Amino acid sequence: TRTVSEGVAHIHASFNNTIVTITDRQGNALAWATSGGQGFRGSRKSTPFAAQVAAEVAGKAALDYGLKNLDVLVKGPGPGRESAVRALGAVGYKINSITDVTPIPHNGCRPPKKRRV
Amino acid sequence: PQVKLKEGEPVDVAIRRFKRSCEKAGVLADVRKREFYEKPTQERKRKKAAAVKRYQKKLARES
Amino acid sequence: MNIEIRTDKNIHNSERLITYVRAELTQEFQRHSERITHFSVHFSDENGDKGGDKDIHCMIEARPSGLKPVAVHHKAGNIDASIHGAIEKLKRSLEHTFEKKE
Amino acid sequence: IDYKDIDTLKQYITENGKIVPSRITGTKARYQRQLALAIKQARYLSLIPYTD
Amino acid sequence: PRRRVVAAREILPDPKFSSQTIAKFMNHVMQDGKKSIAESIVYGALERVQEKNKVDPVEFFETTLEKVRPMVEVKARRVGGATYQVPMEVRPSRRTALAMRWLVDAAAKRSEKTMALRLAGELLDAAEGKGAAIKKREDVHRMAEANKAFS
RNA sequence: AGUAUGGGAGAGGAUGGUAGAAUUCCAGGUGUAGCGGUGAAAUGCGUAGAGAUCUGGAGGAAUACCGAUGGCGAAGGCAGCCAUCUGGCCUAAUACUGACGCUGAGGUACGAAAGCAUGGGGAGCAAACAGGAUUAGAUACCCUGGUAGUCCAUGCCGUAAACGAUGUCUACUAGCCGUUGGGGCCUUUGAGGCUUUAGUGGCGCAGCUAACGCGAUAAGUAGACCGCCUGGGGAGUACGGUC
Ligand SMILES: [Mg+2]
Ligand SMILES: [Mg+2]
Ligand SMILES: [Mg+2]
Ligand SMILES: [Mg+2]
Ligand SMILES: [Mg+2]
Ligand SMILES: [Mg+2]
Ligand SMILES: [Mg+2]
Ligand SMILES: [Mg+2]
Ligand SMILES: [Mg+2]
Ligand SMILES: [Mg+2]
Ligand SMILES: [Mg+2]
Repeated sequence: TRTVSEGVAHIHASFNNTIVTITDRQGNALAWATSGGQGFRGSRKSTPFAAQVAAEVAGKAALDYGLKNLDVLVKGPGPGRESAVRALGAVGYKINSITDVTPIPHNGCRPPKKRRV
Repeated sequence: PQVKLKEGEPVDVAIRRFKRSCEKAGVLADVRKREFYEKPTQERKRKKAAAVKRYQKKLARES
Repeated sequence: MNIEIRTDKNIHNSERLITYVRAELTQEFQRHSERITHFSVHFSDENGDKGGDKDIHCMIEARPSGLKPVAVHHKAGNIDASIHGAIEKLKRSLEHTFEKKE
Repeated sequence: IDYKDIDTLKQYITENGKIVPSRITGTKARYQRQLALAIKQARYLSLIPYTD
Repeated sequence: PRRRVVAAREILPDPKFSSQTIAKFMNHVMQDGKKSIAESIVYGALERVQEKNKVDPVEFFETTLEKVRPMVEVKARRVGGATYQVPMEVRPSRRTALAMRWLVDAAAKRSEKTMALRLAGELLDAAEGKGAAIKKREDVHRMAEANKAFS
């Protein structure tokens, strides 16, 4: 229903999973997709292939409003950081810019303990 | 980061530039450290080992 | 697992010994079951017709389903002692191999 | 060094806002300490950003 | 092997059709070095299939072979104590070899009186699109498609 | 050995205030299927609206980058920023006291972390404990939760591989290359090159050592004082006594 000219991409990449969320400005969400959601269960859930598949589906779903410009915000480590953004352009979008949003504590809370695997 | 794409900038080249900028910044490396808690003894041991390695590299350089 | 036990002329063998060896060996190694398909034990007396502290040699060789056959030897003064030593050594060897291969 | 010499202070700050090491700046240790103190004071007074 | 690069041998073309592909197929059919019976079987099958529809036997054979050739396969990779079946592309020689082997095995498992008849039936079935070799091609595509995620 | 006067560096100590990042919890906007975790799973969370994303509040704890064979402290040990109180150290000249020194049985003070008593606080982490996995078995390793504790105030406890495994003080004995805080000299192109001193490092002659190795920061050559050892176990144990 609502038509938005511009959008924002949020790519939350982790070792286990990757999530892509297409929103408008001010944070209201338009569409979202996840590697596990697009099949690819298990160790393959972290593969960059699932990342670009999820990016494709999410971008195609969000293309209904017809927004032609968006800015990418990438969070966290893990595969898909580049595959998802490549898929964003492949879908037909025009990315204004790409920026990083990784949270870096300034020596705050104590991390968990080692894994003696 | 805040890399702005040029009018003729390819998306792949923009991604490459973003990767280079992130690598120079080193923000990604800091995240991996916060996964675990490093005890002070281990931290000091690693720092002294790194210092010894740097000095050895220097000596090899002017030698 | 099929059991094939053999002795030499010095040792002297009997079907009673066959039954006892089969029973004891199966009882000890019952845990592995399907992991292992064949046992062959062999008994000798080395300097036959004389004596000594060991003077008897027991061997057991086992085929594990999958990995290659594995063998164990022991020397002792009596048949029972030789069998017990060989059983202990086999148990240790199989435990080590299975822990290694996980 | 002074927290008011914002241009000189910014000469030693990366885009992220982090303090550049003495190794690659080429400054003395004595100069580096005062530089860091002035940078922290300017950060507190908001003359220069903490991050980004 | 750990060294060297063994070169491939040359298969002479068949007498009737002068086709190296048909000669290789005869070699797949052959058992115990009975190549004369192999040629008899293959040529009887080719005549039988030609009877159904009037086309070049060589063209029919190569078309069915292309129909039955594979696209993608996985090769088991043992890392971290897991199978990790990884899809990969395969060389044309392997493509042709698996296609021929599947055709011959499917014919062998068919249920006609003679090897020539059941080989001809398998060729017709592969041309139509429903056969055991077609099913193995479908299964390999299905599995390499399920595991596409890994490189 | 010490005193008075000028300067210098410093995470030395105690008290109070304050800044941003991040985590957790709580409300609301958009939105509809997964999230999370692993070698693979499972437990767990979510169609009673989870996850992602934006906004607004609550509280706790620690201070990214600078940061370094860097610095300070008798040792233990000390890391944002500002103010108050406070100890030691380095460096220069002049002026003073005239051996006022070193060590030190007993004794006495300080003394990581865990633990204890009383009263507060509790975000994250996590002994015990519960579940899920692996395993022949799992009383563990791995995953999901989680109490004491970790934090604050006042006391007790007297222990560590509390380690350069190397007691303190003093004098002498090739050289070469770093770095930190001062002092001096000369060139200058606004920065450099040489010297002395107090720390902290890498090599190395002689000398020493069973060997490895030490080597002006000695494990070398000498002097003063203290502590300590006499084959491996039983054993830092029992008994008595002190706390
Ligand atoms: Mg003999
Ligand atoms: Mg003999
Ligand atoms: Mg004294
Ligand atoms: Mg004393
Ligand atoms: Mg736990
Ligand atoms: Mg206090
Ligand atoms: Mg006390
Ligand atoms: Mg002691
Ligand atoms: Mg210590
Ligand atoms: Mg000691
Ligand atoms: Mg006692």
